[PDB]
Amino acid sequence: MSLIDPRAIIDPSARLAADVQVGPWSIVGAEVEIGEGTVIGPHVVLKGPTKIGKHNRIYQFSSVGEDTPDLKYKGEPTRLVIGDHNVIREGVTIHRGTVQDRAETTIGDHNLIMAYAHIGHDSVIGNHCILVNNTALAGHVHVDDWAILSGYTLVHQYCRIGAHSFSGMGSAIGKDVPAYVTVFGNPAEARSMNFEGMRRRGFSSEAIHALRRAYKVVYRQGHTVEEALAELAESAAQFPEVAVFRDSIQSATRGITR
Amino acid sequence: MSLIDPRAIIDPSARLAADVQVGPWSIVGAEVEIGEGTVIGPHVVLKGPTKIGKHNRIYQFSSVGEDTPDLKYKGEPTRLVIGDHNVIREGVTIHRGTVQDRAETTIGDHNLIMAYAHIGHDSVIGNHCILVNNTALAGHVHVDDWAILSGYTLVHQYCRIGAHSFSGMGSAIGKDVPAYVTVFGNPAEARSMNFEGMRRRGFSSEAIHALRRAYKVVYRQGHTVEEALAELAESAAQFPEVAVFRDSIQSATRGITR
Amino acid sequence: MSLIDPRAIIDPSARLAADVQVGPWSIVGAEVEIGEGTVIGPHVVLKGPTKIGKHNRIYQFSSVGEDTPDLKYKGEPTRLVIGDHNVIREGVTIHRGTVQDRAETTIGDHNLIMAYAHIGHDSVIGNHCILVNNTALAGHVHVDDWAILSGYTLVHQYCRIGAHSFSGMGSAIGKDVPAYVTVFGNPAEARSMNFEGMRRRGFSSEAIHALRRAYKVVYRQGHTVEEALAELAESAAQFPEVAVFRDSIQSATRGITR
Ligand SMILES: Nc1nnc(CN(Cc2ccc(=O)[nH]c2)C(=O)CSc2ccccc2Cl)o1
Ligand SMILES: Nc1nnc(CN(Cc2ccc(=O)[nH]c2)C(=O)CSc2ccccc2Cl)o1
Ligand SMILES: Nc1nnc(CN(Cc2ccc(=O)[nH]c2)C(=O)CSc2ccccc2Cl)o1
Ligand SMILES: [Cl-]
Ligand SMILES: [Cl-]
Ligand SMILES: [Cl-]
Ligand SMILES: [Cl-]
Ligand SMILES: [Cl-]
Ligand SMILES: [Cl-]
Ligand SMILES: [Cl-]
Ligand SMILES: [Cl-]
Ligand SMILES: [Cl-]
Ligand SMILES: [Cl-]
Ligand SMILES: [Cl-]
Repeated sequence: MSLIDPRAIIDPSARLAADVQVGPWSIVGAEVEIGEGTVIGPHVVLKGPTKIGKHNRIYQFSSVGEDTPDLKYKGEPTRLVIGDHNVIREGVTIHRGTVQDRAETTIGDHNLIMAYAHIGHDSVIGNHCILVNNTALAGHVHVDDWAILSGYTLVHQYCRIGAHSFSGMGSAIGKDVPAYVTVFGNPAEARSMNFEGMRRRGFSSEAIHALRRAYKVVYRQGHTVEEALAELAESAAQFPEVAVFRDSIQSATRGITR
Repeated sequence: MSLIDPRAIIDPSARLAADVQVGPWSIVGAEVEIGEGTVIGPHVVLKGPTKIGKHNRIYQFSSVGEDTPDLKYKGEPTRLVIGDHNVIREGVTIHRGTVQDRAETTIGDHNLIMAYAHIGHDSVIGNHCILVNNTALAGHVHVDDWAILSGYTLVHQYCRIGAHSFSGMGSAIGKDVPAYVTVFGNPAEARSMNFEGMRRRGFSSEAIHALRRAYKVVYRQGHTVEEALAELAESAAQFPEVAVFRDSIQSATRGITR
Repeated sequence: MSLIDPRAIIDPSARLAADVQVGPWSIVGAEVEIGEGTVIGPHVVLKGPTKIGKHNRIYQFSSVGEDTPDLKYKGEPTRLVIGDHNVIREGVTIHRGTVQDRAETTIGDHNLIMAYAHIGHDSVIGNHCILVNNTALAGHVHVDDWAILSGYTLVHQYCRIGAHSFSGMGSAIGKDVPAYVTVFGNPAEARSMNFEGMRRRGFSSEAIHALRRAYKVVYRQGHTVEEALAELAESAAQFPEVAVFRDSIQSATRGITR
């Protein structure tokens, strides 16, 4: 069942651990590195400089490590990096960084990126994230761990999707989504916290209730942004889980000297 | 002159009626059955167990019969079934069922499914439906006959699109769409009935007027849901066409004992 | 370092200037003409009658010059035309015209059409336009020069996107967008003029201020449409830039005899 299909193209410069597979008609461009036990499906296109970790499954029609088309980037020799145990479904596009930001697009471990999703220049994904069909990260988007972006979720240049956060389908996210928050619609608004994926992480009930309290503070008490960050302080010493939520909201607003 | 391109891959286990064609670089995975007079374009990917009926036209970059990525499904050996005279345009994805629901994703006859559309695990399509570009059925979605989903229509797990119904472009359907109803926007709201595709079916004028009356009852009289189902009763004996509309609304709301 | 890959398929009827390149597994259907210095990536599909100008870059999974699926078109032998210095990113679909309108889909010069974008039957694109990821022109859409459609912008049959206009991401454009106007959301509303791409064109400050005045007139003074066209008259003699804006608004409303 013999590993690297002969109908596939591998650059001499590319370099692949022993038990990597490549389906037919797939291209492994120059400067592409593929870690142990990874599988490249048929009709894939890898371009470098790109570093793909161990035990990844990448499917057909996927164009992983292409240049961003954005005119900003004029071909400077930037990187893409993918961790281990990731799944990249049919037709996904992942673009390498631009020198303008950190010169690298980056994906962690255990992520599920479903069909026709896009991950633009300089975006950065943590672990156990799910990007559903046609989710699109315009560029320099940071997605912290466990986040779930429902189908056709759109995320504007530079937004931070905090951890365990959740976008509903057709969400149009123009600004940061705090840890644990559920957001919906065009343009994205906050609704609740994601109690779902909190029970899934086996959070204590005190921690859940405390996170509801925390939501209520920010949003439904109309404190200012600053006013609420202040309130949470207590809540956040008490519960590392809340801490995260305060910390998300923190480094979204620095504001100016009024 | 030559039917099945030599550059295409056909599993020994696959089985294809005499005058089937397959374009180059297309893969017909194991357990894939293709009925009389069907045409598979170039760069297609079929995976099984999948049964494709007669006189279908499937285009390039289409991944028909892949497993749903949803973690729910752990590889149990489920099915896809496609009827006759269907068209599947460029880049369509169709996923086979999960044992959790009916273990089968199902498509009827005479359907037009346009480019980059998605038909998730366990979805079920009738006949003469049109799914326009990038329409997406999250899973277990039933689309009854003649329905038209305009481009980039999104349909949440388990929703029923009643017959002759119509979604506008970028519709975000979170709940059932009754027979004949036009819905628009994010989130989808009702606007009118689809008089268009009623004239197309050559409905009697009494039947059209009766269907307007019926709409008005449900929606624009603010009867309850139950209250309206009651009203329609008369309307629905009188006109098989209305009957359908009542029947759609019926088995969307069972409610609980208050 | 010999230009047309041997694993690619070229119709004898197709015709390609000397220094054209074609990547592997790409098909150049009959009646396809490709101008000097153009590059066709791997796994592309060209179909004709199609005329592609000079120095274009077309990427993988792109299906350029296929028939529109719309049932309106019954195979009449219509055309696609693409100018020079265009970029067509991964997975783009471009459909040839229908005899019903002008029998031709048309693209000018220096345009950037990003991944998974769609350009339906009879649409018409000027120069230096950017269509971002998954932008979709349903059909007979005219996009005048310098226009920018942010990602997942949807444009209903027959709309005119005036020059330097700008749609935000997930915009759902059901009606004309005047020159220079910024529109956002579902359904698209007007917000501002696109001062951005005005500074980019090096417009005089008088011209910018005059264009703000002009916006204010149409929209924020609630003159009628006709009433405002009247006002602009002066503004529009004075400034060719305004002229454009009046002219966009003009041939969107002919109205009827009341
Ligand atoms: N609101 C809501 N609740 N459950 C869901 C499912 N889901 C998100 C999801 C979560 C986990 C997972 O594995 N897949 C999808 C979606 O994005 C629904 S929309 C969708 C799903 C699959 C394919 C394409 C689309 Cl548009 O949506
Ligand atoms: N408002 C409205 N009424 N009819 C239309 C056309 N249509 C629906 C349609 C009708 C017939 C058919 O054969 N295909 C699509 C659309 O989906 C419009 S949006 C669209 C069309 C083609 C590709 C992609 C998109 Cl976003 O738009
Ligand atoms: N409001 C706003 N202003 N600029 C933007 C960014 N932009 C447009 C853009 C403009 C020029 C260019 O070369 N690339 C992107 C977008 O399409 C944002 S959404 C996006 C971008 C790239 C891929 C996919 C998506 Cl959804 O959004
Ligand atoms: Cl709440
Ligand atoms: Cl409380
Ligand atoms: Cl009505
Ligand atoms: Cl009446
Ligand atoms: Cl009324
Ligand atoms: Cl020029
Ligand atoms: Cl110019
Ligand atoms: Cl440009
Ligand atoms: Cl014209
Ligand atoms: Cl002034
Ligand atoms: Cl004002």
